[PDB]
Amino acid sequence: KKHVVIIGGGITGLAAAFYMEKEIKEKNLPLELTLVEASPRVGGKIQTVKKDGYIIERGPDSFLERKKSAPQLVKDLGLEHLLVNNATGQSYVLVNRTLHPMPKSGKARAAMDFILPASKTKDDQSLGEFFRRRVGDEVVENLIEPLLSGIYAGDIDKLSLMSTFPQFYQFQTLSTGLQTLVEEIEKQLKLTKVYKGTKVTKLSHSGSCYSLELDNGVTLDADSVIVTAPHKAAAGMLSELPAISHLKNMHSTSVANVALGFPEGSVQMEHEGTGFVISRNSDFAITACTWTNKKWPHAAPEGKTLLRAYVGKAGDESIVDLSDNDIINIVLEDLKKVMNINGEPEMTCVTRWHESMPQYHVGHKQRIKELREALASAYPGVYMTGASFEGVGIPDCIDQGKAAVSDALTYLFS
Ligand SMILES: Cc1cc2nc3c(=O)[nH]c(=O)nc-3n(C[C@H](O)[C@H](O)[C@H](O)COP(=O)(O)OP(=O)(O)OC[C@H]3O[C@@H](n4cnc5c(N)ncnc54)[C@H](O)[C@@H]3O)c2cc1C
Ligand SMILES: O=C(O)c1cc(Oc2ccc(C(F)(F)F)cc2Cl)ccc1[N+](=O)[O-]
Repeated sequence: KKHVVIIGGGITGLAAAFYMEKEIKEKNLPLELTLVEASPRVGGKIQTVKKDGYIIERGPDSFLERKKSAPQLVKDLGLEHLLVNNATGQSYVLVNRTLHPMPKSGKARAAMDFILPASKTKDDQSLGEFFRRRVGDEVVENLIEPLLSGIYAGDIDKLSLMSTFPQFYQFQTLSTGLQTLVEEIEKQLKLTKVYKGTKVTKLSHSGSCYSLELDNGVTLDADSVIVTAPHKAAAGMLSELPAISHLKNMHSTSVANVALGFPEGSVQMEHEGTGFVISRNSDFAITACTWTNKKWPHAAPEGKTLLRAYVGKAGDESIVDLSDNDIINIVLEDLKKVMNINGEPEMTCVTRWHESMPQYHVGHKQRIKELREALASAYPGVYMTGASFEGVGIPDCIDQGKAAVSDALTYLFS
């Protein structure tokens, strides 16, 4: 009876754990699997807290619906009876002192192919280099750059074209809170020995088995290992492997998320839409601001207005250290500059993410390939995936974990 240990209890490890069991009980494989999680809870980046009839997503808000792996899991986990799409609306981009809106199918699918031709060279390059090469700087700075930074929390002059938009070579959630998706999995796991509050500190080789040194001192044995912990932790369990250097040299920008609850002192700004992002040249502290209510009404109790502001950006990310006070102050200080805030926030929830935004820079795919290959020839049966490899989005993480299950089995049986 072969053993497989999954390291990391976020969505990737959980996804791997869930589809691993589904496989062990459909081919009746002599496999016994266990999952180790460092923190006392499972779900990692996915955290949903409730306060005063509110539902605030400290981190992962929702997920792209077109990515099957995500809603698909929801079904298998039996939870479609909670899926709620986002309530569309207009968005804006605060340039200097003005809320401009985005511009006004077939004409769009074609305007893009004209504006953004496919890549000439086959060498990786930065998103900034790619755009700046075919559109004016002003455009990149005031429109493209603000958006991209908003969904990668990175520096576009560093981010890889190949790893973020390989194609150059509408959202769902759970009315109960994304965190339920995580809890639902933990409960439906039967053959998996889920150990929390324990961290793997070293990956090694015994005789015919792999040896996993734990926090406490216990040592587990395994024939196959799926590592889903973030680049820093992972690179630590295999510091000797030369290619692991790619993993430990990665960067994860720090960012802050601030939820705000208002009875009505909100008094809409000039315009009225889902939210907006701030352009580089704008000397603002906040990065973006979304009206949670408008998009996800089920978040805030009727009569209440729930806002969400993001802070911290690649480069100047020191704002994440200041106290809730300093943050919640800086947010309103800036927030008030484009809307009237009569009164004070009834509810306030700050939440920091120190190095939680994995950054894929130019050459990311090549380096990841080398690592996979190095691991294939020196550590057969060991696999590393997750937001640090190919895709930070929840859907992407789910299959990365699915692919891991696939590989591990092939190696073990097939
Ligand atoms: C603030 C924030 C907002 C986000 N918003 C969105 C969004 O709106 N939409 C979207 O699609 N994505 C969003 N994301 C991204 C998404 O949450 C991640 O891509 C995804 O959760 C990564 O999952 P993972 O399982 O690979 O890793 P993680 O969730 O990081 O989990 C890895 C696990 O490894 C454990 N671990 C680490 N070291 C050890 C050790 N030594 N031993 C045992 N366990 C260990 C950790 O405790 C952790 O639970 C957001 C992320 C953040 C931080
Ligand atoms: O950086 C992320 O982890 C993160 C990814 C998202 O996933 C997408 C964002 C934008 C798009 C786009 F641009 F194609 F619409 C697709 C996806 Cl899957 C959304 C939001 C965030 N975020 O940090 O706020």
